[PDB]
Amino acid sequence: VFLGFLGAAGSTMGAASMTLTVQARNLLSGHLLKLTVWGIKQLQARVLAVERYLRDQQLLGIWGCSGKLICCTNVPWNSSWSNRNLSEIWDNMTWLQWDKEISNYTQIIYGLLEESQNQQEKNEQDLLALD
Amino acid sequence: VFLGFLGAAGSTMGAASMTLTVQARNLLSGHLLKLTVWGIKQLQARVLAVERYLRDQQLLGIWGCSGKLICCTNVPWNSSWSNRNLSEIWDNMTWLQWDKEISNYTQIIYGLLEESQNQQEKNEQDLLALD
Amino acid sequence: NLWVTVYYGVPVWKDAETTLFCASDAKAYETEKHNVWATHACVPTDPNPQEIHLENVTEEFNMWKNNMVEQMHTDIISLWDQSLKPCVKLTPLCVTLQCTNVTNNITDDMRGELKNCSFNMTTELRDKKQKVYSLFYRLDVVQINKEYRLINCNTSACTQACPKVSFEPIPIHYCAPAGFAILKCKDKKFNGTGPCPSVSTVQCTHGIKPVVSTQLLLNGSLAEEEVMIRSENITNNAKNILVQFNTPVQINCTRPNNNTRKSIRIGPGQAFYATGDIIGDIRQAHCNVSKATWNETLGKVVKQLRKHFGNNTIIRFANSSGGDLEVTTHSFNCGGEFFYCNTSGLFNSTWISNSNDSITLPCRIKQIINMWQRIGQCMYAPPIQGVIRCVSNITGLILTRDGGSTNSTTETFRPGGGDMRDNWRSELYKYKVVKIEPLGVAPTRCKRRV
Amino acid sequence: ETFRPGGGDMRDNWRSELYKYKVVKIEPLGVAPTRCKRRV
Amino acid sequence: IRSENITNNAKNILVQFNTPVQINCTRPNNNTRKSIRIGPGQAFYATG
Amino acid sequence: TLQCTNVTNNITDDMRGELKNCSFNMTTELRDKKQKVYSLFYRLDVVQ
Amino acid sequence: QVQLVQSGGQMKKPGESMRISCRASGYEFIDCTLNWIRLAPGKRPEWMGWLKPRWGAVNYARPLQGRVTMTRQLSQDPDDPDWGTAFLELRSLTVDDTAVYFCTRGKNCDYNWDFEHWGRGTPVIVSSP
Amino acid sequence: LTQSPGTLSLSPGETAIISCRTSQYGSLAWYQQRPGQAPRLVIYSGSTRAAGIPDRFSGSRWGPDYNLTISNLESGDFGVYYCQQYEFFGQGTKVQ
Ligand SMILES: *[C@@H]1O[C@H](CO)[C@@H](O[C@@H]2O[C@H](CO)[C@@H](O[C@@H]3O[C@H](CO[C@H]4O[C@H](CO[C@H]5O[C@H](CO)[C@@H](O)[C@H](O)[C@@H]5O)[C@@H](O)[C@H](O[C@H]5O[C@H](CO)[C@@H](O)[C@H](O)[C@@H]5O)[C@@H]4O)[C@@H](O)[C@H](O[C@H]4O[C@H](CO)[C@@H](O)[C@H](O)[C@@H]4O[C@H]4O[C@H](CO)[C@@H](O)[C@H](O)[C@@H]4O)[C@@H]3O)[C@H](O)[C@H]2NC(C)=O)[C@H](O)[C@H]1NC(C)=O
Ligand SMILES: *[C@@H]1O[C@H](CO)[C@@H](O[C@@H]2O[C@H](CO)[C@@H](O[C@@H]3O[C@H](CO[C@H]4O[C@H](CO)[C@@H](O)[C@H](O)[C@@H]4O)[C@@H](O)[C@H](O[C@H]4O[C@H](CO)[C@@H](O)[C@H](O)[C@@H]4O[C@H]4O[C@H](CO)[C@@H](O)[C@H](O)[C@@H]4O)[C@@H]3O)[C@H](O)[C@H]2NC(C)=O)[C@H](O)[C@H]1NC(C)=O
Ligand SMILES: *[C@@H]1O[C@H](CO)[C@@H](O[C@@H]2O[C@H](CO)[C@@H](O[C@@H]3O[C@H](CO[C@H]4O[C@H](CO)[C@@H](O)[C@H](O)[C@@H]4O)[C@@H](O)[C@H](O)[C@@H]3O)[C@H](O)[C@H]2NC(C)=O)[C@H](O)[C@H]1NC(C)=O
Ligand SMILES: *[C@@H]1O[C@H](CO)[C@@H](O[C@@H]2O[C@H](CO)[C@@H](O[C@@H]3O[C@H](CO)[C@@H](O)[C@H](O)[C@@H]3O)[C@H](O)[C@H]2NC(C)=O)[C@H](O)[C@H]1NC(C)=O
Ligand SMILES: *[C@@H]1O[C@H](CO)[C@@H](O[C@@H]2O[C@H](CO)[C@@H](O)[C@H](O)[C@H]2NC(C)=O)[C@H](O)[C@H]1NC(C)=O
Ligand SMILES: *[C@@H]1O[C@H](CO)[C@@H](O[C@@H]2O[C@H](CO)[C@@H](O)[C@H](O)[C@H]2NC(C)=O)[C@H](O)[C@H]1NC(C)=O
Ligand SMILES: *[C@@H]1O[C@H](CO)[C@@H](O[C@@H]2O[C@H](CO)[C@@H](O)[C@H](O)[C@H]2NC(C)=O)[C@H](O)[C@H]1NC(C)=O
Ligand SMILES: *[C@@H]1O[C@H](CO)[C@@H](O[C@@H]2O[C@H](CO)[C@@H](O)[C@H](O)[C@H]2NC(C)=O)[C@H](O)[C@H]1NC(C)=O
Ligand SMILES: *[C@@H]1O[C@H](CO)[C@@H](O)[C@H](O)[C@H]1NC(C)=O
Ligand SMILES: *[C@@H]1O[C@H](CO)[C@@H](O)[C@H](O)[C@H]1NC(C)=O
Ligand SMILES: *[C@@H]1O[C@H](CO)[C@@H](O)[C@H](O)[C@H]1NC(C)=O
Ligand SMILES: *[C@@H]1O[C@H](CO)[C@@H](O)[C@H](O)[C@H]1NC(C)=O
Ligand SMILES: *[C@@H]1O[C@H](CO)[C@@H](O)[C@H](O)[C@H]1NC(C)=O
Ligand SMILES: *[C@@H]1O[C@H](CO)[C@@H](O)[C@H](O)[C@H]1NC(C)=O
Ligand SMILES: *[C@@H]1O[C@H](CO)[C@@H](O)[C@H](O)[C@H]1NC(C)=O
Ligand SMILES: *[C@@H]1O[C@H](CO)[C@@H](O)[C@H](O)[C@H]1NC(C)=O
Ligand SMILES: *[C@@H]1O[C@H](CO)[C@@H](O)[C@H](O)[C@H]1NC(C)=O
Ligand SMILES: *[C@@H]1O[C@H](CO)[C@@H](O)[C@H](O)[C@H]1NC(C)=O
Ligand SMILES: *[C@@H]1O[C@H](CO)[C@@H](O)[C@H](O)[C@H]1NC(C)=O
Ligand SMILES: *[C@@H]1O[C@H](CO)[C@@H](O)[C@H](O)[C@H]1NC(C)=O
Ligand SMILES: *[C@@H]1O[C@H](CO)[C@@H](O)[C@H](O)[C@H]1NC(C)=O
Ligand SMILES: *[C@@H]1O[C@H](CO)[C@@H](O)[C@H](O)[C@H]1NC(C)=O
Ligand SMILES: *[C@@H]1O[C@H](CO)[C@@H](O)[C@H](O)[C@H]1NC(C)=O
Ligand SMILES: *[C@@H]1O[C@H](CO)[C@@H](O)[C@H](O)[C@H]1NC(C)=O
Ligand SMILES: *[C@@H]1O[C@H](CO)[C@@H](O)[C@H](O)[C@H]1NC(C)=O
Ligand SMILES: *[C@@H]1O[C@H](CO)[C@@H](O)[C@H](O)[C@H]1NC(C)=O
Repeated sequence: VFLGFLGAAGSTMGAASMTLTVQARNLLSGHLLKLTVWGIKQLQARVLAVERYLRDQQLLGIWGCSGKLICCTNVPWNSSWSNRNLSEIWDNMTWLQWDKEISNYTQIIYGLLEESQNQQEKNEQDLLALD
Repeated sequence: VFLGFLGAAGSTMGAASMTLTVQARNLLSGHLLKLTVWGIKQLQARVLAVERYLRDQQLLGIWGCSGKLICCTNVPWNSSWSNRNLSEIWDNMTWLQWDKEISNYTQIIYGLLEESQNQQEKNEQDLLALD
Repeated sequence: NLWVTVYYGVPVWKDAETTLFCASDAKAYETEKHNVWATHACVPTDPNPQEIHLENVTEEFNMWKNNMVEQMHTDIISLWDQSLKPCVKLTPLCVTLQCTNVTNNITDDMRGELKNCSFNMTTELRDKKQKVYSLFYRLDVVQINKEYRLINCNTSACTQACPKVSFEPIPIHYCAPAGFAILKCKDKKFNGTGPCPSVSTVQCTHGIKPVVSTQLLLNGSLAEEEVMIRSENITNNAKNILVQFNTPVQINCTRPNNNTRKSIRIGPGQAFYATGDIIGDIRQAHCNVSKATWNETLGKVVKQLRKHFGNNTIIRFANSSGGDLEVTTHSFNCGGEFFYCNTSGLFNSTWISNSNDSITLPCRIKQIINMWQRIGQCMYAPPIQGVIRCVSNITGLILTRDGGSTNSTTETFRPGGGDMRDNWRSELYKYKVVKIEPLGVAPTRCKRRV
Repeated sequence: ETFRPGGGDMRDNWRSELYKYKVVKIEPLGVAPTRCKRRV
Repeated sequence: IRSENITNNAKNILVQFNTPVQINCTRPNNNTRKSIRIGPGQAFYATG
Repeated sequence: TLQCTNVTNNITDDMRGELKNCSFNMTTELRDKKQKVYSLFYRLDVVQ
Repeated sequence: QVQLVQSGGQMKKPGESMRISCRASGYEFIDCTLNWIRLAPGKRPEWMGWLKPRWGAVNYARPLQGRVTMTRQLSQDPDDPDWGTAFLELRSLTVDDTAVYFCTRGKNCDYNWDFEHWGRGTPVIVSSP
Repeated sequence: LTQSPGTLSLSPGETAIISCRTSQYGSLAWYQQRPGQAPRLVIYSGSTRAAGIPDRFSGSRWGPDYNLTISNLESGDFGVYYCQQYEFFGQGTKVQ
C-alpha cells in the first residue's frame, strides 16, 4: 500500500489522510566559477527548503501540535466556513477540491488556533500550580 | 490586545508572559556580481538566523520543554540567586530589569535543567519497564 | 459541533516558480571532455526517475506562460558566457588585412566566398612582428578603402572558442528542489493549454537537448500518434506556430573542404587558429533531405492545419521574408562549425484542398558569430580540420503566417525563428513546477482531553 | 573660539543620519520562579 | 550640536539645522561631449 | 604625451587659464593606425 | 517615456520608391515589436507589417507582398543600447499610395495589437503631373 | 469589421453610439483621430478604457457586436472613429 510521493493527490480525503508520512518525508532531502554557477543555484535552494520547512513546523508548534501529524485542537468548526456533512467532507472529496473551498477562511482559522493555545498553557500552568 | 513585535518590552512581567507568541513568530522570516554583493549579505543572514533559532530550540528540547512556551520543570528556585516575593518578581517588574538581575546565574540554571531531565527519562523508562 | 483539526502533509499544491537545478547522467560527466554546458560541475542524476502516475486529477496546464523556459534561457546564456572567460581575446587581430581572392580550385557558385587575408601580427616577443596569412570567408571581412578588416573591429572584441570545449548538446535534466514538484502531462492530444487529465509527477525531467536552431527544430522529442500544431493564439500574427512531427525527416549536412587548422602565436602563451590551405578542391557546403519523406511530411501538416482554418483553404508555403542571416536561413552548429543554410527549396508548395532525388540546401559558413544579439559579444569559432558531416533528425518546425487579405481561402505560411526560446518551449511543454502546501485543516470529531 | 569647517572623514555625513538607530539581538529564552510542580 | 566630546579638538562638531538654507549650484558652460574610439568597442568621451 | 595650449575663445580673467586645449595622438579601432584628436582638460588634470 | 521621432513628408512621382524613417527611443528597442500603418484620406486604415527588431524578422501584409521592405538599424553603442531606427521602403509607387504613414507600437509588448504609441505622420503625396 | 452609421451630426451634449460588427473572436480596440493629428487609443479589450480617458466613453460587447457610446459630446471629440481587431481596421465613422 505504498503509493509514493503525492500518490494520493486525487484519492479520497478519508484515504489521503492515511498517507501523510510520505509527503512529510519529502519536504527536505539531499574550472573554478563553473562550480559557482551551479553552486549558487544549489545553495539558494537548500537554504530556502530548510527555512520553508521550519516555518510550517514552528507554525504547527504553537497550536499544541508539536510533533504530530494528525493533531486535533479545541476550537470548533464555525459553520459559516462550510455547512456540509462529515460524509460529504471526508469520504467523497479530495484535498485539492477542499483547499479551494476554504481558501478564504485560512487566516481566520490560523488566528483561532494560536489564541486557544495561549489560553490553554496559562490555564494548565495554574492547574498544577495549586499543586 | 495585539501589541506587536516587542510591544510589551516595558510592560509588566505578569503581562509580558501572555504575549510570548509574537516574539516567537518573528525569530525567522522571509549586472552579475551586483547580485553577489547583496546576495552574500542576504545568504549569510538567512543561514545564521536559522541555526541561531535551532540552537535555542534544541537547548529547550533537552529540558522537557520540547514544543512549549510556558514550560515548568522540576528543579526548585535556589534562593541564593534571588530572595524576593512572587509579587515583587511577577506583577511589578519588567523582563529587561529581570535579566540584569540574574545574568550571573544563567549557566548555573542551564546545567541544573539538563541533569534533571536525564534523571527523569531514565526513571520514566524504568517505571513503565516493569510493565 | 464539529471541531477544527490540523493535518500535516496533505497532497495540496499551488502554482509557483523557483530555481530548478541541473542534472546529468553518469558517463557524460566521467569522460571529462569539458562540455560547454558544464555538467561536470552539475549534480549526477538518479539511476531511474520515479515517475509516479497520479490518478483522478486534472491539472490546469499552460505552455506559453511557463517559467521553466525563462529559466532555461537564462542558464544557457550563462553557460555559453561562463565557458568563454578562460579563452583568449582576439584584440591583436584588429589590424589592416590585405586580402585577395582564392582561385586554386573554385567553382562558380562559391566564387569569391572566401578571401586569402595576409596581415602583420605581433609575435611572442613584444617588439618583433611576423607576417602571416589566413583564409577568411566574405561574411567576416569588410572593406576599408585591397585592404580589408574584420567585421567586428568597430563594435567589439572576440574571445576565440577554446577548442577543448565542444558545442555538442549533452542531454541535461531539470529537477525540482525539496518541497517542490514537477508535473508531466502524459496526455497525447494536449494541444496548448487546459485540463490534462492524466498527470504524473516527476522528480527529474528527461534528457533535454540544449540545441539551437532556426526554422527547423533539430534532434527534438517527437509527438507520437500524430503531428501536432501549437500556438499561443492561431488567429494572431505575432505569435509563432510550433509544428511537431511524428516521423523524423533526415538531414545530411556536410562540408566538402579539407582545410588545415594552423596555429599562430599571438603574444605569450596565446594561440590563434586559422585556415591555412584547402587540401584538394573547394566546393560549397550543402545539406540533403529526401523529398519522398519530406513532401509526405508537408502533406501531414496541411491535413492537420486544416482543422484550425477549415477543410477548403489553399494552404501555401513560401521561403523566409526578411531579416538578417540568423533568421532568414537555417542556422545550426554541426560538429563545431556554424552553417547558415538556405531553406528556399523546402518551403515552396501549394495544396489545393483535395524517389531518391534529395532536395539540396546550399549553405554559407561564418565564423564571427553573435548567437544572442548582445552588443559587445562575439565568438570567433576556431576552424575544425578535415571534412565535417553530421546526420540528424528534423522533428520540429516553426512557422509564422502573414497579413490580412479579407479572403480566408489561402494562408501562406513562412518559416521564422525570431526568438531563441521557441526551441526549448517545444520540449518543456509537458512540465509545470508546483510547490507543496503541506498544512491543512479539516473538521472532524475530536475533543481534547486536558 | 574660532570654529573652522572641515570634513576629514567621509563617514561623518552618514553618522548624521544613523544616530537614532541601534541594532539589538533578541534573547528569547528566560527562566523565572513560579509555582509549578511537574506531575510525572 | 553633536560631538563625541565638546572639549576635545580632534573630535568634529556636527550641526543639524531646523530650516534648510537653499543652495543654487550651477555651471554656465555649454560643453559638447564628443566620443573617441580607443581600441575596439571602447569609447572615451571628451569635451570638444 | 599631450600637447596642450591655452583656450582664449571667450575667457573672463578669473577663469583665465583654468582649462587647456590638449591635442594628442591616440590609437584607433585598428591596432596599427593612429589618429590625432584634441580635447579640453582642466588645469587640475594636467601636469607639465 | 516612449518617443517615435519620425521622418518628414515627401512628394514622390509614380514609379519611384520612397524611404521613410522611424527612430524609437526611450524603451528597450530590441525586445518589443513595431508596426507600420498608413491612413488614406478616404479609405480604411491599412496595416502593412511588423518588425521584431532583434534579427529584424518582418511580416508584410499580403496586398503588399513583394513591394514593401522593412529594415532596422540597432545601436552599436554600449553606452546607449535602448534606441534604434526603423526604415520602410515601398517600391513602385502609384496614385493610390497617397496617405500618411505611421510607425506604431503596442501598449505592453506581450500583446501587439493595442497601438498606443504612434508617430507624428509622414505625409507622402504621389501625384501624376 | 464593419462600423454601422458612417456619419453622426450631433450638437455638443448629446449621446452617440457606434457599433463595430466583428467577425472572428478577437479583442477589439477603438481609435479616435482628430483631423491634423495621429490617432490614439481610447478603449482596448472591448470594455477597458485607455490610460488618460475622461470616462465619457464606454464599451459594451454582446457576442459578435460591440458598441461605443459616448455620453456627452465635447469640442475636441468631433473626429473619426475606427475599431481594430488583429490588424483589421473599421470603415471609420466621422462624428460631427
Ligand atoms: C485568441 O484570443 C482571443 C481573445 O482572447 C480568443 O477569443 C475568445 O474566444 C472564446 C472562444 O471560446 C470566446 O468565448 C466564447 O464567447 C462567446 C460569446 O460571448 C459573448 O456573448 C455572450 C452571450 O451572448 C449570446 O448571444 C450571442 C448573440 O449576440 C451569441 O453569439 C453568444 O454565443 C451567446 O449565445 C455574453 O454573455 C458574453 O459576455 C461575457 O462573456 C465573455 C466571454 O465569452 C466575457 O469576456 C464578458 O466579460 C462577459 O462575461 C459575450 O458578449 C460565448 O457565448 C461563449 O460562451 C459559451 O460557452 C461558455 C463556456 O465555454 C459558457 O460559460 C457560456 O455561458 C456560453 O455557453 C454557451 O455554450 C455552451 C456550450 O456548452 C452552452 O451549453 C450554453 O447554453 C451556451 O450556448 C464563449 O465565452 C471569447 O468570447 C473570445 N473573446 C473575445 C475577446 O472575442 C480566441 O479564441 C483565441 N484563439 C485561440 C484559438 O486561442
Ligand atoms: C543531432 O544528433 C545527431 C545524432 O547524434 C548528431 O550527430 C553527431 O554529429 C557529431 C558531429 O560529427 C558527431 O560527433 C563527432 O563524431 C565524429 C565522428 O565520430 C565517429 O567516429 C569516431 C571515431 O573515433 C567515433 O568515436 C564516434 O563515436 C563516431 O563513430 C568524431 O570524429 C568527433 O570527435 C571529434 O570531435 C569531438 C567533439 O566533441 C572531440 O571531443 C573529439 O576528440 C574529436 O575532435 C578531436 O580529434 C580530431 C581527430 O584527431 C581532431 O581532428 C580535432 O581537431 C580534435 O582534436 C565527434 O565524436 C556525433 O558522434 C554524431 N552522432 C551520431 C551518432 O551521429 C548531431 O550533431 C546533433 N546535433 C545537431 C546537428 O544539431
Ligand atoms: C561599424 O562599421 C559598419 C560598416 O562600416 C557601420 O555600418 C554602416 O553604418 C552606416 C551609418 O552608421 C550605414 O549608412 C547609411 O545606410 C543606410 C542603409 O543603407 C545602405 O545599405 C543597404 C544595404 O545594406 C542599402 O539597401 C541601402 O539603400 C543603403 O544604401 C541608409 O539609409 C543611410 O542613408 C546611410 O546611407 C551603412 O549602411 C552601414 N553599413 C552596413 C554594411 O551596415 C557601422 O555603423 C559601424 N558601427 C559603429 C558603431 O560605428
Ligand atoms: C536560396 O535559394 C534560392 C533557390 O534555391 C535562390 O534563388 C535563386 O537565386 C539565383 C541567384 O542567386 C537566381 O538566379 C539568376 O537565375 C536566373 C534564372 O532564373 C538567371 O536568368 C539570372 O541571370 C540569375 O543568374 C535564381 O533565379 C533564384 N531562384 C529563383 C527560383 O528565383 C536564393 O537566392 C537563395 N537565397 C540566397 C540568400 O541566396
Ligand atoms: C607589415 O609591416 C610592414 C612595416 O610596417 C609593411 O611594410 C611597408 O608598408 C608601407 C605601406 O605604407 C610601405 O610604405 C613601406 O615601404 C613598406 N616597407 C617595407 C620594408 O616593406 C608591410 O606592408 C606590412 N604588411 C602587410 C601585409 O600589411
Ligand atoms: C544521410 O546519411 C545516411 C547515413 O549516413 C545515408 O544512409 C544510407 O542510405 C542507404 C540508402 O541507399 C542505406 O542503404 C544505408 O543503410 C544508409 N546507411 C549507411 C550507413 O550507409 C543516407 O543515404 C543519407 N542521405 C539522405 C537521407 O538523403
Ligand atoms: C533521428 O535520430 C534518432 C536518434 O537521434 C534516430 O534513432 C534511433 O534510430 C534507430 C534506427 O532506426 C531506431 O531503431 C531507434 O529506435 C531510434 N532511437 C529511439 C530512442 O527511438 C533516427 O533513426 C533518426 N531518424 C532517421 C530518419 O534516421
Ligand atoms: C603624433 O605622432 C606623430 C608621429 O609619431 C608626430 O609627428 C612627429 O613628431 C616628431 C616629434 O619629435 C617629429 O620629430 C617628427 O618630424 C614629426 N613627424 C611628422 C610627420 O609630423 C606628431 O607630433 C604626434 N602628434 C602630437 C600632437 O604629439
Ligand atoms: C479514482 O477514481 C476511482 C473511480 O472509480 C475510484 O474507484 C478510485 O478509488 C480513485 N482513486 C484511485 C487511487 O484510483
Ligand atoms: C463564524 O464566521 C463568521 C464569518 O465567516 C463570523 O462573523 C462569526 O463570528 C463566526 N462565528 C464563530 C462562532 O466562530
Ligand atoms: C473569496 O474572496 C474573494 C474576494 O476576496 C471572492 O471573490 C471569492 O468569491 C471568495 N470565495 C468564496 C468561496 O467565497
Ligand atoms: C507603562 O507604565 C504605566 C505607568 O502608569 C502603566 O500603567 C502601564 O501599564 C505600563 N505599560 C504600558 C504598556 O503602558
Ligand atoms: C544555591 O546557590 C549557591 C551559589 O549561589 C550554591 O553554593 C548552593 O549550593 C546552591 N544551593 C542549592 C540548593 O541549589
Ligand atoms: C556578576 O559577576 C561579576 C564578576 O564576574 C560581578 O562584577 C557582578 O557584580 C556580579 N553581579 C551580581 C548581580 O552579583
Ligand atoms: C594565400 O596567400 C599566401 C601568401 O600570398 C600564399 O602563400 C598561399 O599560397 C595563398 N593560398 C591561397 C589559397 O591562395
Ligand atoms: C575578387 O572577388 C570579388 C567577389 O567575388 C570581386 O568583386 C572582385 O572583382 C574580385 N577581384 C578581382 C581582382 O577580380
Ligand atoms: C485544445 O483542444 C480542445 C478540444 O480538444 C479545445 O477545447 C481547446 O480550446 C484547445 N486549446 C486551444 C489553446 O485552443
Ligand atoms: C584531408 O587531408 C589530409 C592531409 O592530406 C588527409 O590525411 C585526409 O585523408 C584528407 N581527407 C579527405 C577526406 O580527403
Ligand atoms: C546531396 O546532394 C548533392 C547534390 O548533387 C549530391 O551530389 C549528394 O550526393 C547528396 N548527398 C550527400 C550525402 O551529400
Ligand atoms: C506530395 O504528396 C502529395 C500526396 O501526399 C502528392 O499529391 C504530390 O504530388 C506530392 N508532391 C511532390 C512534389 O512529390
Ligand atoms: C472537413 O472535412 C474533413 C474531411 O476529412 C472532416 O473530417 C472535417 O470534420 C471537416 N470539417 C468541417 C468543419 O466540416
Ligand atoms: C517553387 O515552386 C514553383 C511551383 O511549384 C516552381 O516553379 C519553382 O521551380 C520552385 N522553386 C524551387 C527553388 O523549388
Ligand atoms: C547649448 O548648445 C546647444 C547646441 O548649440 C543648444 O541646442 C542648447 O540650447 C544650448 N544650451 C544653452 C543653455 O544655451
Ligand atoms: C582646440 O584645438 C583644436 C586643434 O588645434 C582646434 O581645432 C580647436 O579650435 C581648439 N579649440 C579651442 C577651444 O581652442
Ligand atoms: C597659458 O596659461 C598659463 C596659466 O594661465 C600661463 O602661465 C601661460 O603663460 C600661458 N601661456 C602663454 C603662452 O601665455
Ligand atoms: C448598442 O446600441 C444599440 C442602440 O439601440 C443597442 O440596440 C444594442 O443592443 C447595443 N449593443 C451593445 C452590445 O451594447
